Amino acid sequence: VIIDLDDILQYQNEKFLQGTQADDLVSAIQQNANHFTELFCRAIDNNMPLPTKEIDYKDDVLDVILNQRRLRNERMLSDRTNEIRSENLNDALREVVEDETELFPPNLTRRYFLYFKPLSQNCARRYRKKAISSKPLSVRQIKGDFLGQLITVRGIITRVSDVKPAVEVIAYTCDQCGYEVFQEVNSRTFTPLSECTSEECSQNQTKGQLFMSTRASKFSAFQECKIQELSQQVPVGHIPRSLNIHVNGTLVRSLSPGDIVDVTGIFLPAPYTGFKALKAGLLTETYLEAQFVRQHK
Amino acid sequence: VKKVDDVTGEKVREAFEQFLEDFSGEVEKVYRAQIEFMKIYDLNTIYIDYQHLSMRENGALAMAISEQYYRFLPFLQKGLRRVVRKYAPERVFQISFFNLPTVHRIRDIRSEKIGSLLSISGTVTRTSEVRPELYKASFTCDMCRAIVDNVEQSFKYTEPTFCPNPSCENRAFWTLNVTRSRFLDWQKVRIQENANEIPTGSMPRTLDVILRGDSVERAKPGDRCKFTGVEIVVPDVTQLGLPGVKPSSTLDTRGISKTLGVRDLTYKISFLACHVISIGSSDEINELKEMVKDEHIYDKLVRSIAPAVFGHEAVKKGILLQMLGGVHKSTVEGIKLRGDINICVVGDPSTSKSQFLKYVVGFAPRSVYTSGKASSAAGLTAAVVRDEEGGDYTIEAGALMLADNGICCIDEFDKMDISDQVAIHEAMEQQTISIAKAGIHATLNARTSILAAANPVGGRYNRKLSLRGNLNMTAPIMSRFDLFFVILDDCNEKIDTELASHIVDLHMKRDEAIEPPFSAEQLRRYIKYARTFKP
Amino acid sequence: SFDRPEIYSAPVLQGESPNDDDNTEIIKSFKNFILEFRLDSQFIYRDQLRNNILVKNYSLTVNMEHLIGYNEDIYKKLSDEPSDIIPLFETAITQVAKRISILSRAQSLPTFQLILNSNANQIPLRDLDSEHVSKIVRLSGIIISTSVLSSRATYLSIMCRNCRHTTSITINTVSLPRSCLSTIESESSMANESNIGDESTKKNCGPDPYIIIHESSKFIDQQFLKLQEIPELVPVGEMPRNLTMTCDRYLTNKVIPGTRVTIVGIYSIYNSGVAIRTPYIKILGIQSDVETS
Amino acid sequence: LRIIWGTNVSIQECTTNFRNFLMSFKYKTDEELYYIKQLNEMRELGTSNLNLDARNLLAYKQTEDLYHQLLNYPQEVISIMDQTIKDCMVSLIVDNNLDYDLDEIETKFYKVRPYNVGSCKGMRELNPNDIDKLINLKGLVLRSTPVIPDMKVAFFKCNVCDHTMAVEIDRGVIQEPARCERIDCNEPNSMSLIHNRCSFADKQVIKLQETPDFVPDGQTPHSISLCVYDELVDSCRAGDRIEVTGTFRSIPIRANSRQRVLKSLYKTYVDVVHVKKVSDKRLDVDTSTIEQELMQNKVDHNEVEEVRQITDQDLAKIREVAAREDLYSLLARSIAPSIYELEDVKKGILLQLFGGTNKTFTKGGRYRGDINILLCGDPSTSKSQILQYVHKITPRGVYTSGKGSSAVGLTAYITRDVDTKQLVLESGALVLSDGGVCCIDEFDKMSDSTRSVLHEVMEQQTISIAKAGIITTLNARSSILASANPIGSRYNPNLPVTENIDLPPPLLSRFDLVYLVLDKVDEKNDRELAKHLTNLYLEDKPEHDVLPVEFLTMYISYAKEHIHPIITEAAKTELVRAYVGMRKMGDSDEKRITATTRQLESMIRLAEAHAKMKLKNVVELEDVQEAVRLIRSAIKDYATDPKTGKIDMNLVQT
Ligand SMILES: Nc1ncnc2c1ncn2[C@@H]1O[C@H](COP(=O)(O)OP(=O)(O)O)[C@@H](O)[C@H]1O
Ligand SMILES: [Mg+2]
Ligand SMILES: [Zn+2]
Ligand SMILES: [Zn+2]
Ligand SMILES: [Zn+2]
Ligand SMILES: [Zn+2]
Repeated sequence: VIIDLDDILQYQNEKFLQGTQADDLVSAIQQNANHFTELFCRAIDNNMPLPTKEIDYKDDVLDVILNQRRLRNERMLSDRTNEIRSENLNDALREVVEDETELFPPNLTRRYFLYFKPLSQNCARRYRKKAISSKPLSVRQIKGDFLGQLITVRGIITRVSDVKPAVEVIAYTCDQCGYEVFQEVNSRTFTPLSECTSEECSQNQTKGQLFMSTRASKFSAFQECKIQELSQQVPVGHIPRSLNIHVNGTLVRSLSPGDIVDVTGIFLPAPYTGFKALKAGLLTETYLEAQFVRQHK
Repeated sequence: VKKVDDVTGEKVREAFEQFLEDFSGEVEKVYRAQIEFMKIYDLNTIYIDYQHLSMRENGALAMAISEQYYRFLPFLQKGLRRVVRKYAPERVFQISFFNLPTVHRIRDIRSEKIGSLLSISGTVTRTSEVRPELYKASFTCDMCRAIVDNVEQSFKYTEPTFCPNPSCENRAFWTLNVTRSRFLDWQKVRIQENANEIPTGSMPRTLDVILRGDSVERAKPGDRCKFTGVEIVVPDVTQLGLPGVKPSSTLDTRGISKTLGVRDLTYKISFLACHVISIGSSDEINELKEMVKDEHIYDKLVRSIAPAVFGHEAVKKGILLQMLGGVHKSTVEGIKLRGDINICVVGDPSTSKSQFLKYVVGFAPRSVYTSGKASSAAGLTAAVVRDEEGGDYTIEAGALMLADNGICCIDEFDKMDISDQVAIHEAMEQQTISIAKAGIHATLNARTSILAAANPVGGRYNRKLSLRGNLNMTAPIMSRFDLFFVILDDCNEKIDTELASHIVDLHMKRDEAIEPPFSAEQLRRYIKYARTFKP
Repeated sequence: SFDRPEIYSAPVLQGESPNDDDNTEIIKSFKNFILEFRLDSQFIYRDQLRNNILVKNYSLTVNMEHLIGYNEDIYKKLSDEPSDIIPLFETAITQVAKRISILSRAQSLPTFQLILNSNANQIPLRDLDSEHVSKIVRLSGIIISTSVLSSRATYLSIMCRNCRHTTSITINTVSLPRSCLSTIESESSMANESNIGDESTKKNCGPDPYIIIHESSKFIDQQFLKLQEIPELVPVGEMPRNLTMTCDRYLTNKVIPGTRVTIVGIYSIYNSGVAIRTPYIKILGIQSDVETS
Repeated sequence: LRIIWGTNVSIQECTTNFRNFLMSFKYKTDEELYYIKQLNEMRELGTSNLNLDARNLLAYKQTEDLYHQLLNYPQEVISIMDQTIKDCMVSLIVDNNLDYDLDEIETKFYKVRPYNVGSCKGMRELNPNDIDKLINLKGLVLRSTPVIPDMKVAFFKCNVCDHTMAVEIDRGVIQEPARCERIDCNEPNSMSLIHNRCSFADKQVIKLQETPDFVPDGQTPHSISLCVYDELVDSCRAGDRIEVTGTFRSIPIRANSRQRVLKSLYKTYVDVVHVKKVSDKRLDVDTSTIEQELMQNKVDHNEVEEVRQITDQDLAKIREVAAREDLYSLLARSIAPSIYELEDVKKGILLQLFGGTNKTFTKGGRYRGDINILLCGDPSTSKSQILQYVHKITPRGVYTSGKGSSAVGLTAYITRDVDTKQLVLESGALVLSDGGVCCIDEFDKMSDSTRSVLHEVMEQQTISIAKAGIITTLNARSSILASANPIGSRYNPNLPVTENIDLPPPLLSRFDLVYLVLDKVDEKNDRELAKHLTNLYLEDKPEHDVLPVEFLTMYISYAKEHIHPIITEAAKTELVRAYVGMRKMGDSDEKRITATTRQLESMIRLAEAHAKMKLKNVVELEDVQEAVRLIRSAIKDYATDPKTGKIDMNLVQT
């Protein structure tokens, strides 16, 4: 899914011109892009329509698993509601039903990726705004104050890594209690679990041993690219510098060496990696997270 | 607390004892006589032919031992000890099997036979120094001063598991006493695939062989040996990073009251050998006398060298008299006078010089063949392998060191570099190589002979110029080649027809049209005998 | 600079066949007993639990004869291992009370307190001995002294005074952590950097670096009692025997000295010869005979 | 009815469909039941592996869904098929009362190997969502690690009562007992592990050089890692071209040996389930080189076949074709149909492919029928397309340029493995091409240092290495096909060939044949060639009495493998006479290629190759005469002046 900011700006201006109030979602997204991804994902999940085509033998195993998970969710919900009503102890019934039951979170049932694209100079000029996110910049000009923003970089690619699977959520299965345990990961390294964490094994005295299940895990297609300055941007008598870009999801394989491109991305920090002896405080390493690519040819 | 027992292990023990006491136109019994010999001569090992062990009890013992040698070895030791006590009055005893029905290749090993006795053949590449091995340790307890003795190790440093006296309940806290323990001699050897078993388009394999006790220092680098012994496994830390799932071990938490030691199981295959024999008098002194009493013996000898090549009697007479060398002299002032002979054969590529080199390398006892450009300074001379996994450095021999008191064949001699030319020069000057690397200094013997093949500098031997003008060698090395044989082409009809007839005879008839006066074994026997007269 | 990863689960399959003597099955059986047991065609325990929740008294009073009548196995298990079974029944009560309260609200609870009553034969105070240690006993006596109410913690919020790492503790001999937990707890990638600074000096908060924040903690009531044999039956020429009892929460301020009472409790010990220990009782139930109106 | 969680497979439905497909299927010999006779032949011969062509399932109506289920969920489907196959075998034996000895089959195992999975788009084109799917690859083997044992049953002992335990691995984990199971002895933490008493399996890792059909823009070669287990170990040798079918896998790797920390980014490899070592577009490996490997395969009971199968109908057709009298010219015309005329060049290429007879003297001594060829001529002729055809038709070989090579790179080297972090040896081009054809382009730009090594290989087909860590001699039994560009712009016919080519005259005498491709202007030949070339562009796809490539390869392979010509006296006399004649003719020097014994060897090899062609077993006068005529024609001595070594431009015939 591609969210364009020109559409948002048009929506805001349409709301304004006829009087009713509207907030500057454009500025908010521009300044804190990394936080709005989850808001958009949840808003979409609250509205996704039902499938109009049955699931056949020519469909993806991923979709098969997602459908199974959703049906299983519905099954536990209905079973719990029936059991609670049987006791003779509807909004309250529903609320206790959600409270007393476990589910598969929305992120393990989503099947799509979400990306943003910058504000066009033409649209900003027509609406009398300043499109910060679409002003090309060199790696020279990108300083610390730009961290956490959505920015556009103009450069020439020099190196691209192969596509490899990056893990986001690991899944284990407990034979003792039949539960599935999900462990998040957002670091360059992680540690595997050993003993169960489900409710039954937690309360019991004899706990089961977890095992790893690759198919149920949550993987991401990941590439890293190096971008370099153009000749005309380097000041007099200096050497061009570089920058690091990350590509995740369906945007991979879109960059090849020698390409002169404009890349839109969120600027994020990363932990320090130099020598200890030269560390003075909380130093950080930076990278760009890609959202949109535009070729010059 | 009675100890569980292996009825099959015992049964095989008594079966082995019955074999020892029973297996025997004068009849004789071999094993009792060998035990008497061992008592007489103060030895430690017994030699038990595998074949003799087969023709009893329908061979069930033979199999059981073969596929379960590891399990039953202690019971065999126990039976040997008991029979020795019965029929004769600390000693560590060893058994040695040999003469197995078949021999396997290093390329044909499999994990199915782990722990089984078998036989292998290969070429040795390296050997380490003999070092003592911890065999049966002694420990002192800490919370009490109790002493435990004779703790077996079984291929890894093992400690006592529980204090023997209930007065102290110590476990896993001990100190090793190096003053009243026993040790055994221990050596490591590296063997390589033999030349003619290497499959198409592949590089040779290598394998480790552990030698214990008196079998140590029986291998020699550069020889072909047959080993018989057990196949084992040892830990391997390097396998991390390979694809696949590597077994892990974790403790069972079920059934233990409540109110993390995980290990990895990667390994590599090794070989703990028990018998090693090199693989290449008697009535034949009669034939030796008969042949030496000949009168044209020299002519027959000369005719017998390199029968597959036509002519070149002078070159044959050189290859002979290079096989037999002079005598080394020592002067009172310490001056040493050489007794070796070196030969150079000069010719353009179209000639048949390389056949002489191939014949010599195929026939001579200690010989190594090498090409000018496919070698290196380290390949010649020697190298130092400092990464001896258990301790100090070791020396890996080179081409020159190989064939010591032998012959080295150098093809494409004219392409050798200045550095290796200097190395060969030093080898001829003094029979030594000086190694100085990684701060290690050493001197190694190279009492060798050199057979070199050289091409004219311009491709063709310009007969107008002199030998110095035709060759590319340096004056120092050139001065010490006492024989230069230049081979050239002469066009003549009878010679041409004879040569064509000979070649076609070889192709059509193959081995039939060779008929040399003497065979390889006879020639080797004669040379060995004649090499010890010192005229 | 990242946040902390999460962990969670969900049921999919059926594990091994449940065994009878496991905590989950014990809880299920206790819940069934609470919600089903009938006497005179009444749901006595469900009704009184509902009334207690309405009255804001988070306790349930149970009689052991009813339990032995309904089921014997769990009765024996409770009589033999009281310290292990009571928490299970307490959490079952809490689970049921959650549903009752949430339904009633439309139409933040603590752990409910179990109170036991009984009428089986008592044991004279002079016949307690080793065999009764850790079992459940019934006694009769006269109260002679009650101490003043004490204070104990049930939920503590603590902070490390050096690196300001915060955490919480819940009770239901707990001690504060001896060393800072921020090291073993690798919350975030940036936490690893924060755990080091100013060159080579390693981060060490010291021993006992934690302090309690009283503005955000919860406490309960505890009390001590003394019980002595009836003076009538004392042997001649010997002073009587007495014994110490501990009660808490809703069993405080129930009696006054001079009352003749029956007590249901646990025979336990503590350390205050070579291996001697001082016995005492944990109060589970009190029954008065009505004195000095 | 009852699916498996995460999948959509139903065990009952799948097994029923598989049994029905086995009991009813045919190619529509084509009307008879197919898998029934395969099963019967298998149970007759004792084999345990069934090679299933995954395309077959897509024809029958029922299994149109089992095909996709097999592609998507191989793990369950393979086991289901194995169980169904065993049940079918027992049913087949019992329902007809053949014989009552069925315990062996009821006890043994079976396996099914899919080998025709749909086309793949190359390894780099896959995505994370393709893990644990079935795919296939094409590549060239480079290296294979030695056999690695993998534990399957762990053996424990009690150090106080000698009680022994056996534990089975479970998904790669071993559950070590914490207490002795004996009632008398239940001491805690008494179990010890005896490594030598365990039972181990076999595992091997192979490095593959993938050669995808479709290559995107700016993409370079790479390597892949394959895991083989049990029987398949040692079934591949470096230099072989193979087609592999396996499952796509993933795994995390420990950051370091000390810790138990893992890396987020995963490592990918392949798990081999089937290997195909044969093709219809290329010859079959010369069985004279893999003698021991065949016996090893028979011992190991691995069912991989090295050479293709031949039917009685095919043999009859081969005999019929060999019976005719224009076979030689027919085959010559067949080789490289896209190349016009050059009849003698094509004949030489054919004879090279056929090769001579390999003698072997008991008591030591080797002779090989390899034939070396060098091409000289005008730069603009079709002397390079010949190299491509031979490279793509031969089983093994490497195509190299003179200036882009090195002495070490042609023989061997030592390199650090990036995974195991140790040093391992690797093979050069000349060793990789063992048993095949090595193509060298621009042989006259190669340095003297580089050219030095070719002498030994062309002399005795071996290479001797004395380098750090290795001292040994390797086989290099490969033929040489080389091309060269004459000095300057055009081959001047007013100078001797030695003054035209930039090679030492002595080196030329080693080659068996030397070809001079001269370009002469003639209207008829120009018209013919121009029409031939222009015809190819008449329609968007090719449509050009020529045998098909499959039949040609089948014939050549059969001839190479099944016959061995021998020489006779009538041939010997002619050989001697012709060699003496050559030595005499031409007897002031460096005007021609001086005759030597290599020429007599060339006659022997070429006569043997001609006799081997046309399915004979005795070399004779016709073969000898043809060989001598071809040798003379290659250098076209008929148009040469035997006094000055010049060419008469008007005598050569196009
Ligand atoms: N006899 C022929 N048959 C078919 N094509 C030919 C012939 N002679 C020349 N050609 C054409 O001319 C070109 C020959 O160039 P090429 O063979 O690459 O040069 P080289 O002499 O280096 O091999 C090819 O494109 C080919 O199509
Ligand atoms: Mg070309
Ligand atoms: Zn669990
Ligand atoms: Zn002790
Ligand atoms: Zn702290
Ligand atoms: Zn035991």
